[PDB]
Amino acid sequence: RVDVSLPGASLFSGGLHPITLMERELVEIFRALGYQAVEGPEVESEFFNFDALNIPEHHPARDMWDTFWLTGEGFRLEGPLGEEVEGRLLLRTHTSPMQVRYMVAHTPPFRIVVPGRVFRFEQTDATHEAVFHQLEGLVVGEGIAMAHLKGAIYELAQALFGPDSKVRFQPVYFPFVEPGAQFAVWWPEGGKWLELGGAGMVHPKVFQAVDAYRERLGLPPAYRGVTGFAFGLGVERLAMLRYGIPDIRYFFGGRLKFLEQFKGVL
Amino acid sequence: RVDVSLPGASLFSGGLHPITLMERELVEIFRALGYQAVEGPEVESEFFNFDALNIPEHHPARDMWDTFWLTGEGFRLEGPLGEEVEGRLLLRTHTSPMQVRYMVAHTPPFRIVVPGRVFRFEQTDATHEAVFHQLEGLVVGEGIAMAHLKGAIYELAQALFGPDSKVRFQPVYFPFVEPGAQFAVWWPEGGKWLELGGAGMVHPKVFQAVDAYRERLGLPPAYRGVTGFAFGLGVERLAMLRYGIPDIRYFFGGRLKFLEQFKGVL
Ligand SMILES: N[C@@H](Cc1ccc(Cl)cc1)C(=O)O
Ligand SMILES: N[C@@H](Cc1ccc(Cl)cc1)C(=O)O
Repeated sequence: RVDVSLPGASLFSGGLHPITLMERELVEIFRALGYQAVEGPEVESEFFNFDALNIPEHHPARDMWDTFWLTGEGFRLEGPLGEEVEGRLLLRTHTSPMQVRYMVAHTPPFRIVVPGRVFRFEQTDATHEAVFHQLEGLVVGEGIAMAHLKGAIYELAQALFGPDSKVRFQPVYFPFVEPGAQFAVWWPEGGKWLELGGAGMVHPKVFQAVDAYRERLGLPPAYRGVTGFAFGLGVERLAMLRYGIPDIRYFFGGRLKFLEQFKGVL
Repeated sequence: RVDVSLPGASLFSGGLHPITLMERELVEIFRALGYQAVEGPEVESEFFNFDALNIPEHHPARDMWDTFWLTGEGFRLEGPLGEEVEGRLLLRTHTSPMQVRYMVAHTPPFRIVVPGRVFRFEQTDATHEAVFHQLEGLVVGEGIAMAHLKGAIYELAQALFGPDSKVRFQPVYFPFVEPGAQFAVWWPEGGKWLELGGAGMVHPKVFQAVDAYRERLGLPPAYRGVTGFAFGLGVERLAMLRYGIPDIRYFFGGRLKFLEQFKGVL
């Protein structure tokens, strides 16, 4: 005889962070489309974070990213081909620099998605962080057109919001793409357009930067006769909409009563 | 003071079965190519396992599968659209019947991969089982050609054996495909051609079977103007080659000293 309705050994039950779940789902969505996930370093060179992406200093466009500038020596920032690069250190303001690193280290055609923690000097409120996550996308190859960028996002939406979802593209500006664009997806439930991220056809100058850096490293040009599209989307804003989180500050808050709430989710 | 090199609480450490790992890897390989995994029932109707696939009785081709015939009443075998079908019960001799079930329940274009336990009345030796696993593939859609079947397998190989791998196709016979084929992949390490599975362009009569069954269920024809390819490969033979298992009988042997050996693997 035993009271079988009696509690059992208190073995701990784990869980994954909301961002991990969201990032995972996103990565799966694109894996099904032939994209592979790779990461980049959080501490970057001004060259990779800005210059290589067609974003020079004193440029009005560089104001789109409030940079955290770093200092200190003894630190070894390593480049794409493992080599020891230089440049003013800073915390990457977006995952974009990674599409330059990847391109100098591989050859087209290819599909990549790169998730990552990004940093920006900004005031932390209920829907704004200085430390958040993005998910970049980059598909390069001969004959790649903007019709493909639009199809990718269409697929992203369907996968994220169902058959009654739909995408919308509006021209927007980014120094690393041309044509450039911002896209929104239709959220049937909340019944409204969510501005998800920006995108566009990789910029001529970005390809040139890649090949120039390649030469300097002894590699042969690989992006002379190919085109490609890239995109980037904020993760928290989407995780919040999706998991119904009211305050973006929770993610990095570390509160268990909060985190524990996502054990179930997948 | 504590002897920190002293054993800790003996919390149990789990593990996954070799077939699960192999099946998983296979499913991932194809997910990246846009395939989605679905399953079918182990107990089947002669109609789905044979007739629907262009394999009639007393046919010399039906001898390619030694069937386990079942008996007993009260059992409810459910069809594709959840309805209660009939026919002589048997243990499926391959996963193929599932490509008929899926097709009457959905519309093209699409990509599916269906893993599954199959049964065949055969003598169990070191490299032969009566109970094993297959992985079917079926890609239907307007304009689908044999050039695509060949590309899929090419991708399968690369993903399974590296850049120095290569595929080979030879004409072979199957009542449910035409052209029909058998394919082998080059295994650089062991340096030899491994005959992996059969494939081919879905047979006209299979599409007709699907649409006929659809009508009988009130659904409209969906496979009149589309073509498609399918393939099927034995899982154990591949898991063995891959994990270096000497005896196929181990998988269903249930021996822990055996299973425990795969905890690490992924
Ligand atoms: N990473 C950019 C978003 C982006 C725009 C365009 C492209 Cl093509 C890719 C990403 C940002 O931080 O605003
Ligand atoms: N399922 C078949 C193998 C197969 C052959 C051809 C195709 Cl198209 C698909 C699968 C068998 O059990 O032998």
